[PDB]
Amino acid sequence: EAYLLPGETYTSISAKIGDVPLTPPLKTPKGWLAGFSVAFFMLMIFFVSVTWLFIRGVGIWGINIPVGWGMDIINFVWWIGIGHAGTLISAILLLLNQGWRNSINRFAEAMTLFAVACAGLYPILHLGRPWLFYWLIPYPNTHGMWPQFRSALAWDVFAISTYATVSLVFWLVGLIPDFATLRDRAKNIWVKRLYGIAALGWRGSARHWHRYEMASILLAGLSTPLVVSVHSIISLDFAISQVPGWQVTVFPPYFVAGAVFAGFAMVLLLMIPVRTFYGFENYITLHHLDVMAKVMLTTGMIVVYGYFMEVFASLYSGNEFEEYLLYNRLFGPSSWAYWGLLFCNAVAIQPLWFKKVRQNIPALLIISLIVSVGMWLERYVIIVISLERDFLPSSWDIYIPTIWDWSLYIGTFGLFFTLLFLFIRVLPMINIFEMRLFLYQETEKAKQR
Amino acid sequence: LSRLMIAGLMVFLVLSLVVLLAGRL
Amino acid sequence: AQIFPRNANLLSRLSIFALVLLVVEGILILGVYFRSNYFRQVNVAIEQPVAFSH
Amino acid sequence: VYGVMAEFPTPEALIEATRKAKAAGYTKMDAFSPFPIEEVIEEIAHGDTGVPRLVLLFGLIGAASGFILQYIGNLVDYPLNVGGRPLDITNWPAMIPITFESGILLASFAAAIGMIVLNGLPSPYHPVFNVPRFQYASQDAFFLCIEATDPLFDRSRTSQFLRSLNPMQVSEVAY
Amino acid sequence: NCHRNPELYVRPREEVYNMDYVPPSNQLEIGRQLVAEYGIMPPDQLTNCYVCHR
Amino acid sequence: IPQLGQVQMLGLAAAVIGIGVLAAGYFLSPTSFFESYIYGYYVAMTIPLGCLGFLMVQHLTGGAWGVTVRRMLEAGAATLPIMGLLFIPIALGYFDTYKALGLEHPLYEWANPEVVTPGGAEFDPIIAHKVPWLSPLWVTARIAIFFIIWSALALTLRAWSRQQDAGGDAKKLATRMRRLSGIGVALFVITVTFFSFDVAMSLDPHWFSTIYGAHYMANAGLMTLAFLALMMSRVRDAALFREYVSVKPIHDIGKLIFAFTVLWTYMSYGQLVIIWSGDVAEFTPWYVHRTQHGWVFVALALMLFAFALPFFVLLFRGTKRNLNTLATIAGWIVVMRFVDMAWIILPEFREHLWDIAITDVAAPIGLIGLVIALFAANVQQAPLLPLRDPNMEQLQN
Amino acid sequence: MQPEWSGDPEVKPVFLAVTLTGMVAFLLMVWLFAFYW
Ligand SMILES: CCCCCCCCCCCCCCC(=O)OC(COC(=O)CCCCCCCCCCCC(C)C)COC(=O)CCCCCCCCCCCC(C)C
Ligand SMILES: CCCCCCCCCCCCCCC(=O)OC[C@H](COP(=O)(O)OCCN)OC(=O)CCCCCCCCCCCCCC
Ligand SMILES: CCCCCCCCCCCCCCCC(=O)OC[C@H](COP(=O)(O)OCCN)OC(=O)CCCCCCCCCCCCC
Ligand code: HEC
Ligand SMILES: CCCCCCCc1cc(O)c2ccccc2[n+]1[O-]
Repeated sequence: EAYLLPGETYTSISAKIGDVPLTPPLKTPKGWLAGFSVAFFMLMIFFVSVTWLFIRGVGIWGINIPVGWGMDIINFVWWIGIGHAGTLISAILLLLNQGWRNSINRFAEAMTLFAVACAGLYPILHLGRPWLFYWLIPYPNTHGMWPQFRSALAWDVFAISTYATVSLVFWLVGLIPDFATLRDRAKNIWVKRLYGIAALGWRGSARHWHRYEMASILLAGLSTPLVVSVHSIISLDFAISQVPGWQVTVFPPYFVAGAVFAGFAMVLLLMIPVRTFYGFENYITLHHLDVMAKVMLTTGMIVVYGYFMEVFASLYSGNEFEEYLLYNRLFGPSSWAYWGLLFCNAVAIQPLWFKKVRQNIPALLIISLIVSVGMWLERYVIIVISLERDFLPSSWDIYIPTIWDWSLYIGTFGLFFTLLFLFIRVLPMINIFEMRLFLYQETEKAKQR
Repeated sequence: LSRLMIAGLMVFLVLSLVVLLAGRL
Repeated sequence: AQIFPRNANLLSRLSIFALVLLVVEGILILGVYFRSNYFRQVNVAIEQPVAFSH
Repeated sequence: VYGVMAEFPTPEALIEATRKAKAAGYTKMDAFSPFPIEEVIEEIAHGDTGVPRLVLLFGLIGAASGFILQYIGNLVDYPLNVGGRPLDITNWPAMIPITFESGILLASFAAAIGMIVLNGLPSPYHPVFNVPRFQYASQDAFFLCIEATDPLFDRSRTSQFLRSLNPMQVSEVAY
Repeated sequence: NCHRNPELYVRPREEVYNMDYVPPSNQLEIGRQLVAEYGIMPPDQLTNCYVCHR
Repeated sequence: IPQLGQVQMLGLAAAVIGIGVLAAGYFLSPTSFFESYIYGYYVAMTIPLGCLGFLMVQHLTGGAWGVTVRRMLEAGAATLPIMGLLFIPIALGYFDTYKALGLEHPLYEWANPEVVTPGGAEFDPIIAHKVPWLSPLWVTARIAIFFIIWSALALTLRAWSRQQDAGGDAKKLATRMRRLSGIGVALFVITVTFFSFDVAMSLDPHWFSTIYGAHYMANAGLMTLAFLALMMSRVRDAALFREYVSVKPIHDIGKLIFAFTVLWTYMSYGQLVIIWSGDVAEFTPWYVHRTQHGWVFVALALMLFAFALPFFVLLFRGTKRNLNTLATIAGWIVVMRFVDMAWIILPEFREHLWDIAITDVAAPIGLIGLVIALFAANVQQAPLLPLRDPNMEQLQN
Repeated sequence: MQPEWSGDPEVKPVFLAVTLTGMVAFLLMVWLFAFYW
């Protein structure tokens, strides 16, 4: 297939992308209105859950003395791992010179920013004394105190702050000539200045385009090891511990693979309604869905290899705690998570080898939803089951989540979808430039035969 | 214009010294 | 030139400068308030029910 | 007064006009397009951008500051025994992540702010927007402006040369 | 500050209730002498958390 | 063809020298002959396994660098049956025929009946716990199955490429090797990880690591990428790369080398920080053995010359756009990979930095000379680039 | 290539203004966080 369907011009690309924003608010579609109403209702659920958490304590959740990390940390790793694929499309595909990033990178990087926004509250939300998140930051105080910096949560402070900041910076840099296009295409004189001050007078200059391309290349070549280091550090906040399910040394590439897996699951699950509800079949194509499912299949195979590595470590070790970790995962009180994980991450990916299933849209939607559920189950298996049964059998208990961490999860879903619907209202879903540049590159390829 | 930067820096410095003196008030 | 006036470049540069200075001034105001003698009750004659004279 | 620019319908005509203007000896010229033509930059903006030197400098500054902050804070300013871990350069693991993240942060700040400053982007009001057809310069229109800082510049002769390049429209752009 | 550098603030133990006592011109040599004389612990011991907090 | 013959006779001479010095050292220490041969095999397997791995990666993700180095990757990966034939000394080392070959106690710790059987002299219970998995019969069967998989995969990919060059549809005989590469990347990852396990980590069964094997994959990838840079610099005047190959495959190869130098130090540092921060005595003796008796100097040299020097000289655009500078950096990199596999494997035998013999440098140099000669003989049988390929348009840039 | 503002007489005044602002803010933060008490 092709990554750009024939019959497109630069002005047609500019009109077809920038006419979904810049419409008057009275002409807002009812589908957007219904989705934003659902997102705002779940954001009200988020506000109620956060207010009751701050009023009562972190004891409204199911966390206890052996399992001190529960659904809060599961949803933290889940939401922070959603953003890896958007950072991959924005940076690693720019490094690799892959032409399919040009129509998915804006929405995917916006999804990365909103997933990091949802996952950055989770440390502050689970913290137990939430107003002292700044004591983890190295800041000057009258005590002379410092963060330890040997723990992985200080690395998490630096990694999450750097990931959010550099992702927002690279997204705004990728938006600046789109801001120029919206400033040019606007009609009302007062919404010209809304995108004019964000475009900063871009002008499309070829001298400016050289520095822009160099800055985008260097930002991609800094954001690839940035995102690998961020997900390695989020692996390390279990892997530096002595917990038998957590002292596993393949966790940094395993967590990188799991984050890219869940990220492209969410990316496909949000491209497909955007592709079928906006006129983006020429831009987001069946080849785009095919290659995104191919990267899903590859990274899910790496996660299956990580499962095999953990099972091999448990069987190969003579260690009773590794043996009981495998036994507890297979036949424990929380073995439902491991068995559903095996079904949702191993059985459901063997259809993705097949070309017809890879090209099929509802099969891709079902597979992406199953992979998201199974990745939540993976983070449950990593955290909760390993914390449930530990070295001393007297300190064994079961983790039962309450209604309040589920309500907080539904609320962060609503916050993510509220931010996404605001993004698709006021900003283009796909990059106006670099897709007309993609059209020019495909025209040059056709001229070169 | 660098002169407006210098004037804004002077205003910021004067206001910050007033803030420090009010801290030691 | 189509939308923004002539002084928009100087206004935008001065806006970036004033935003950075405002962030620095806010951090400074927070630090001075948390170290101030009023907040820490330093060098203030705390009144007693008898006004005992050391 | 600022310069003379000409409008072109296709990037191939923009490439040909930028090649013909550079062959006539015109320097200090800029071309405006909705996307990087490249076949114009290699001619009118060839050289070092100045971004990667700043990126390398502030990445080194960030890595050095991220190591020095952890070293001073955990080892010099406040020597604390946590977990039996070393109190010297043997504690070089668990300094690499914050060192690397600080280096990445300041290098990406260098990339962004250095590009924005170095291309002179912080100039929303530009003389080039005085042309009423420059609104389409991000909506499939292509321009090539020969600035007044060129030595062999004349308001009539440059306009005649650009008209001899067979354009769509020549506009004498003002300040 | 005084738990890490007590020699700038230590005094003969017999000049503690004397409000007229001022430290001498040098004070560092006699501060080290009084720290060694009274067996004042190193800053690691004096900067331990459970010295103060509990 | 002249430069291919020059590197072929260079590898033949290096192989003759290495095998001669190794056979001279065998008569003075037949144990250390096989202990150095294990390290030489681990070094010399970094090239053909990495060639098969990037052959499948470039088949899945096409590129100008991929069609530039594709026939070199086929020639490197076609040497894997000869590597299967060369694994036989290690297998005879850990079989029951160790007594007839001068080696006094068997080559691996799980080949000892006194260790893996109860009532023996040593009877290590952890190694006796791994007695079915870490047995000579099971290990030989697993590594032979891995050789069969690698040989069938590489021979099928090379045969399909040669059929595409000779006669047939170029588009139809590209989807077949793309699908074979798609299943072969997963098979290659699990197969190379378990091969690296059973060859290197099975020396000391007291210590296990799950990022091992994939760290060996990054090591082998960096080794064969610098190998590709050196060979690409050697064949730059061959009347096939003068017309169709420009500086953009060189730039892509240098970017891949820089990226996998960063990836190798990532897979080393992740394991190091996990074992260092989680102070468990099941894992810390590895870094104790890799730090004590002068091995901390080799670890610091790996920090300084395998990461800090190529990271800084490969960060510049001009040093990877030039084949001479890329070849010099690639030679320094393959020297540092020799040092890295030394630091990984040789603490399991020598125990001291000053206990390194001349067999420990004779075995990898001679066996990589054999790899050089076999690769040159295989690339002399084919054109250097797939002219009748759909991805030939990527070379036009 | 040369930067955009190359040859402008305001470039070194604005660089001295930015560096003066940075050093004044740095010294003021150092005073507040180290020599204030
Ligand atoms: C255990 C710790 C490991 C340390 C990891 C260090 C990796 C950091 C690399 C950053 C990417 C910059 C490449 C720029 C670029 O795009 O290069 C261009 C050529 O253009 C240029 O001229 C270069 C532009 C400026 C470069 C200066 C960089 C500043 C210094 C970085 C600050 C870090 C600190 C620590 C000094 C073309 O080259 C490429 O595009 C190649 C990109 C390769 C990506 C590497 C992917 C590896 C992923 C693994 C990550 C490992 C974990 C541990 C981080
Ligand atoms: C995901 C976390 C790790 C990311 C590391 C990836 C490496 C990023 C930086 C390396 C850049 C490589 C140079 C650029 C390049 O050659 O790639 C683009 C290439 C060619 O594209 P054309 O220009 O020819 O045009 C084609 C479309 N018009 O496209 C490719 O073929 C991609 C190359 C594949 C990269 C293989 C990396 C795999 C990483 C494996 C990590 C090991 C895992 C161990 C468990
Ligand atoms: C010893 C050597 C190392 C071998 C490493 C093997 C293990 C690594 C996995 C292999 C990665 C290959 C990705 C293949 C996915 C794919 O098929 O996509 C192909 C795309 C585009 O291809 P198109 O358009 O359809 O056709 C081109 C041919 N005409 O190419 C790409 O570049 C996308 C690949 C992006 C890589 C992301 C996956 C990285 C895994 C993450 C985990 C890593 C842990 C650190
Ligand atoms: C210098 C004027 C000091 C200040 C300010 C504070 N402390 Fe102190 N402290 C000081 C000395 C000379 C010593 C003697 C201990 C020794 O071994 O010489 C101490 C010790 C204490 C202790 C005793 C605990 C122990 O010695 O194990 C306590 C509980 C203690 N200091 C508390 C304390 C607190 C809470 C302070 C802040 C208000 C404080 N000290 C300030 C000298 C000085
Ligand atoms: C200002 C940025 C700070 C926000 C991130 C805080 C870091 C942080 C703090 C915690 O207490 C954690 C506990 C479990 C898992 C991750 C954690 N992270 O990442």
